[PDB]
Amino acid sequence: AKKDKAQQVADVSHLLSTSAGFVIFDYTSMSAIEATSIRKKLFKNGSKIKVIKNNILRRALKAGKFEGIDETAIKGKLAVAVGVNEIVETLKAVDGVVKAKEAMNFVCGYFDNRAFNSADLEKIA
Amino acid sequence: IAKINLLGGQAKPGPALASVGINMGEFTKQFNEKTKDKQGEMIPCVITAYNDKSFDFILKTTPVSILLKQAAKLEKGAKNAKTIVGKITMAKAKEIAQYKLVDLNANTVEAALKMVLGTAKQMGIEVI
Amino acid sequence: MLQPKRTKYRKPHNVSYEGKAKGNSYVAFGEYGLVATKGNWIDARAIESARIAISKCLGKTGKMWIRIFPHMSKTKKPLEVRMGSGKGNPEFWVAVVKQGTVMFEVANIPESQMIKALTRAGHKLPVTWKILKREE
Amino acid sequence: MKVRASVKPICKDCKIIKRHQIVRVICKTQKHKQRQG
Amino acid sequence: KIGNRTITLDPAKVNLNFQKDHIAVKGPLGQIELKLPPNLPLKFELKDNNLQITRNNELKQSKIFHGTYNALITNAIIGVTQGFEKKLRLVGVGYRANVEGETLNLQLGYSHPIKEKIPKGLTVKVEKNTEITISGISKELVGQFATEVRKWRKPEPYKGKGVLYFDEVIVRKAGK
RNA sequence: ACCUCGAUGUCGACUCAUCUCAUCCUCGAGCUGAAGCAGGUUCGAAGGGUUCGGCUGUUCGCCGAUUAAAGAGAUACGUG
RNA sequence: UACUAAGUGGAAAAGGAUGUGAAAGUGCUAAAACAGCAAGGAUGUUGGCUUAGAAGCAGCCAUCGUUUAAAGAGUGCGUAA
Ligand SMILES: [K+]
Ligand SMILES: [Mg+2]
Ligand SMILES: [Zn+2]
Repeated sequence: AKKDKAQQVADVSHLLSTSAGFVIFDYTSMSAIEATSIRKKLFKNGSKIKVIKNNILRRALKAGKFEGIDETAIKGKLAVAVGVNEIVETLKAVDGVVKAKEAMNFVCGYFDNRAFNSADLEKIA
Repeated sequence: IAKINLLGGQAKPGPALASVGINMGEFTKQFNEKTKDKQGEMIPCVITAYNDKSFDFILKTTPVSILLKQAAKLEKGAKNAKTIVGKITMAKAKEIAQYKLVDLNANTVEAALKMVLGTAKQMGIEVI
Repeated sequence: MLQPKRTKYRKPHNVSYEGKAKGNSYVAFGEYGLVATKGNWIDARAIESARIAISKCLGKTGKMWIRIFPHMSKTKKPLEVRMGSGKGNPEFWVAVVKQGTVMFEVANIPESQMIKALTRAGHKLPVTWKILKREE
Repeated sequence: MKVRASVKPICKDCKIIKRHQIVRVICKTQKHKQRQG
Repeated sequence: KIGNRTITLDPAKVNLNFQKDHIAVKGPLGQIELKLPPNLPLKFELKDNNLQITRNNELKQSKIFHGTYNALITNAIIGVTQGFEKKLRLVGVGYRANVEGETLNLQLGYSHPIKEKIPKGLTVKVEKNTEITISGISKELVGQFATEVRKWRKPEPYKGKGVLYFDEVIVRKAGK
């Protein structure tokens, strides 16, 4: 329904308004065990990793008042990692998770209200 | 990757992993090492196959729902689910779920209970 | 084989089926029924074939109601005989089926399975069948 | 080739086409070819 | 739909000139000619580094042409800019292939000698004795010659032997 | 029981064949519980060919030995 | 003024069919639809009957919980397991 979609956008927008990290990742080459393994490593219950469709992400980021973050979610498969408080460890966790696996892309995101690029992910990790 | 149910007390008569380029003589000692804590049981083992003929192995628990027969006190469950032959306390299910944790991919102990609850119902056992 | 146990008069007038289904117009016991769109005579043998088809494809869950019945007999003169000099013996019984009589009907089993059962039935009957559902 | 008065798909992938005004069926398993209606 | 598809005619060496009943498409590999029939209901207009074409009406055959000439234009463009090729694995025991001048000759289980004349614009190559690589400019001719080679000894399921097209999984029937 | 009784000659064989295809062979193709050989069935095809003998009034048939095969039918159950 | 592509019209059925036209509603649709293309499509489980060999697949008895965006004691194919 229009109402169901609005609720999903509003909930996501509200979550992005209190996040300390939003990091965009291609979901390519991620196995079912890998999906449970990455979440399990993210151990502490303050972080989430979810495959989210672009249209939801875009509306949610737009209403959370984010800008220039469109490129991370532009024309690509887009899982999201969003953590709370000490956000640096979450980036290292996902960075060592790909490296352990065959491959995975790490597009970029926002750290503590600041845009970073794909190349800057290694710096944080 | 070829999974096999190699017995824990014995590993020596055999060839279906020999076409993988596995050096059988070097790994038979390893199967009888870590498995010696659970001798007399048939332990499943995952076998990854690296290109360089290196190999690393992961042992697993004895198959699920076999333990449910022991907790129920009855050698075999009903052939018909509506026929409630046996009953098991929820506290006894906690003891069973903990054993399976290494095999189970369950996120929580409370979820690990729920996974075993779908196995107890297969035997027709009441959850009390 | 459906057959009246005993009848009063052994050789009656043939009943023309050219009508619009006096009686049995509508399905009355199940959810789906088989209707005819061209009146005809279907004998006891065809009712048997249709019944066994429905039963075989129905499984051990549902129920089938047969609405028509071969009340009327019918004669057939023996072969290689001149005409006249009597009326031939009765041979086979037949149920008159006017256009639009819900003759078979099923119950207590999924939808698609009933539709398939009815289609498997109506291919034995000569009448151009059709599928009707109970009203409400 | 099966020539039959009534042609209906037998497999999941046996599609139905109409070639030269004649309805036919094609399956990856060649046992299912049909023709003439 | 393919009728409403935006062709990107790259202005490197590919030029397109529409006459009343012919289209001439030229590129780095070799000029291609398309023989359109009269009463064509499509209106072909081209832009710089783009092409869009539309039909006048909604008639059925017009709707078919709207797609099929778009497809032919795209295939002609891609052929004249890159060229097509087909690849045939000649699999068997005493089978082999080779070229002699314009004629590709073949040895199969036949007691009869096998030769075949290659048409213009198609070049075959036998890089290995059990491989044929047929290179052309239009899909139609390369496919035609591929099947003219293949007709001679079709594959079998009992043993995979045949003029198998590369990467085709012939089914298996096991006889004893 | 409609023409034919102020006559339309009837079985089988002989001679001569003619035509149809729902094909026996020859020919082309598919599917196969088709490895090969040989087949089973289906599709198209009627150009041509399609045995000799014993017994029987014979057709039909049973049997022998052949052949690539020894077709089913029609033509007043063709043809005095 | 529409309909027909079949020489229908200019013989005929049970039955089969993405032929084409008309009308009626119903469902998704530019917070991206349908097809196709790029990823994944798991653990309990090798539940047990038992077959030298049947462990998702020769068949048979219950035929569900669990990790997540997703998962069928597995859609079907294909394995002496
Ligand atoms: K007379
Ligand atoms: Mg005379
Ligand atoms: Zn099929």
